[PDB]
Amino acid sequence: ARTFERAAFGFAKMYLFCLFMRVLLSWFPSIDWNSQPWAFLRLITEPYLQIYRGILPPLFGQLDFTPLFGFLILQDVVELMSPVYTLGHAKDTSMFWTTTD
Amino acid sequence: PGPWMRSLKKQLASGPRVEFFRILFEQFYHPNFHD
Amino acid sequence: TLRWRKTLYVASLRRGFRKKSRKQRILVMPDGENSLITKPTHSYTVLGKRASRYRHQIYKDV
Amino acid sequence: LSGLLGDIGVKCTLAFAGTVAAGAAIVVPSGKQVEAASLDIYGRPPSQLLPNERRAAEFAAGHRRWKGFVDNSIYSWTRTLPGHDNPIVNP
Amino acid sequence: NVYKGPASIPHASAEVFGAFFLATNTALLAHMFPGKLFGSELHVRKWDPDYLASCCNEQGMRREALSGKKPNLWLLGGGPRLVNDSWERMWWNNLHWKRWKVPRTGPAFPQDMYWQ
Amino acid sequence: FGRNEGPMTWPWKLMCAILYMLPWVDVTEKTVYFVERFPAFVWTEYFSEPFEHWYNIHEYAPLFIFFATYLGIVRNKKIPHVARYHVMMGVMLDIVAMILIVTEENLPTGVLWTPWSDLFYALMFWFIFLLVIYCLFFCFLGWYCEIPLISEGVYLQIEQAEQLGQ
Ligand SMILES: CCCCCCCCCCCCCCCCCC(=O)OC[C@H](CO[C@@H]1O[C@H](CO)[C@H](O)[C@H](O)[C@H]1O)OC(=O)CCCCCCCCCCCCCCCCC
Ligand SMILES: CCCCCCCCCCCC
Ligand SMILES: CCCCCCCCCCCC
Ligand SMILES: CCCCCCCCCCCC
Ligand SMILES: CCCCCCCCCCCC
Repeated sequence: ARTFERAAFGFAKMYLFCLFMRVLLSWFPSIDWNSQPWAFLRLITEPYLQIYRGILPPLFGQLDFTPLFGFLILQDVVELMSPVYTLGHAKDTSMFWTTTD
Repeated sequence: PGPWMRSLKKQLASGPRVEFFRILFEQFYHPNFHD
Repeated sequence: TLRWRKTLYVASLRRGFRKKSRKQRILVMPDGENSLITKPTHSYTVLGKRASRYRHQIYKDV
Repeated sequence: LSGLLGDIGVKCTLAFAGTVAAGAAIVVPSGKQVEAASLDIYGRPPSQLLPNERRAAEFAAGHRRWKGFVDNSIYSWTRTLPGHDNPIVNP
Repeated sequence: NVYKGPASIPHASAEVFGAFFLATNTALLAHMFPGKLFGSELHVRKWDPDYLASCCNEQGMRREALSGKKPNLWLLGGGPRLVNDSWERMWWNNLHWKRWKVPRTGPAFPQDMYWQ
Repeated sequence: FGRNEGPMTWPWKLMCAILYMLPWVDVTEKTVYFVERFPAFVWTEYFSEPFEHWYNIHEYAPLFIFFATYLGIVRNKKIPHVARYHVMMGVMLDIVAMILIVTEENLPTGVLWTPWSDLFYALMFWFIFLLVIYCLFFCFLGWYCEIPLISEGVYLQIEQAEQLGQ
């Protein structure tokens, strides 16, 4: 079923975008998490980063890199599930028989 | 690391036969070709 | 012309020649004679080089 | 003011000015153009020379003075010591 | 509340940076489209230097001729050099000034718009 | 207080300029899409080649530079404040360039196969270029350049780097 893979990949990309937004918002401490957009974002992103908070402590106890590590791990995981041939120029198999492909 | 992830990915009607003409029709439409 | 395309770009032999010897193909499940010369049938597959060039031209046109 | 001397730029400018002053002191000719350079290179009085020729005569006199100074003052002192085994590039 | 450095060393605001950014982008956009800036365009100068020099020379020569003397022409870049080799070297300054006519006046970017 | 707050000298300015040259190396690939228009900036295509060679001699050089600057320079409170501020500003500009690269990597194919991408590429250079130039204009001068959404975070991070494990 192509629809299943399509929907799964779309959901994974949306979750990756949410994690990237959380990483970006970690730079600003003035934002209030009680406001509707930030509250919804943190409600969505709480458990996945909460797992890594327990798994990985801060390096020196003063700086936090947990959202970045979660984003990188999820990026690698979703990269694992990319389509075999993404078309663009990939499905043309480059030019002729090639060392690369 | 690169090799481990590559091996896992390789571990997992063909593409060029049907998908090449399917994706082009679905995404890049033109009446001179698809009408 | 050929002199222009050779000038543009030929190939990058990082792993050596990218074109290899040809492999004849024979029909498995069923000719005007002319049995003097056996014609090459290596290109009858879809995964070959000629089909790749044709798909490249079709993609460029589309 | 020592405050001016404290800055690196002022020191560099003063060093450049001193080098220029020493060079002008040791290479600028006086009366040797007509005496030696002009007659030797053109065989004419400097006044009759074209403006671009007088500069050439002055440059020739200055170069002769520079070579004389570098031979009679620096090279004699540094060559009184003979060739001290003359280290050479090994590779 | 945060330190923000000593007050003796001058600080630049954010408004100046925003103005610089917007000004650069607007300059590029105005240069790209000559005819869209309220029906007008953006000009670097008012009068070309050659035009001003020609007008001034014309007026000066008229005044000198009317006064009863042979008019003189003032050259942009400088006068001649007393040399006896070649003609280009003798008039090098004026030729150097005149050889930059196209770059001095015309703009480097394309005058019209392509792809739109 | 014991923190040094004197003016920055020339070697720190040179170091900060060399540090600022990093995002230019990161985004130098898309200079042609901008240079095709307004050729007067064509020199910007040929200026970063030695820096491209030196910063890319090893795959993990940027992380080593970041760790050597954040801990070795920004943490120290005996270095003048302006030098640390400029080092952190350069690091943050590099981070912004990395963010731009990451958001480039996920462009849809529809935008990829349209001229819009070219425009995007041009902007990816131009904006970054402006920032660097601006910072450089306030790097050779021992002044503070303030940029929205960045400078306040840099000011906080400077004092968070201090009293680290103390
Ligand atoms: C008879 C004398 C004539 C000499 C004329 C000298 C012209 C030099 C004037 C100074 C110009 C400054 C550029 C020097 C930067 C060195 C970088 C370098 O070499 O890159 C050399 C590169 C060229 O790079 C070369 O390009 C080649 C192209 O085929 C190849 O790729 C080579 O591999 C590559 O090395 O050029 C540049 O990147 C030029 C950058 C210019 C940046 C603008 C400067 C902005 C500030 C200007 C302010 C004025 C500066 C003072 C000017 C007055 C000076 C008296
Ligand atoms: C990429 C755009 C980010 C915008 C969200 C951050 C805005 C912070 C405003 C803080 C006001 C106190
Ligand atoms: C400002 C640097 C140069 C100043 C000194 C000039 C040296 C030549 C003087 C000749 C006098 C006869
Ligand atoms: C920095 C923003 C880049 C563009 C993000 C939006 C992409 C445009 C298409 C969205 C709807 C398909
Ligand atoms: C409708 C297609 C997308 C329009 C906007 C694409 C270009 C955005 C440039 C932003 C650069 C940071």
